[PDB]
Parts: sequence; C-alpha cells; structure tokens
Amino acid sequence: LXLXLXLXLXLXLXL
Amino acid sequence: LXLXLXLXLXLXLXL
Repeated sequence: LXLXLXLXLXLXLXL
Repeated sequence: LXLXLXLXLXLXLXL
C-alpha cells in the first residue's frame, strides 16, 4: 500500500 | 480531469 495508484488524482474533477 | 480517482493514495510508494 502507499502513494501511486488509487484515490486523489486522475478522473473525476479538474480540467 | 486532474483530481478524483485513478492515482494518489492506494498502492505505490510505501509498498
């Protein structure tokens, strides 16, 4: 487990 | 896009 793939960034909101 | 899900907290740096 840790930071890379998962939740926070990517698809959903933003540009 | 940018924020939400795909990348971030889950799997990765921490292992």
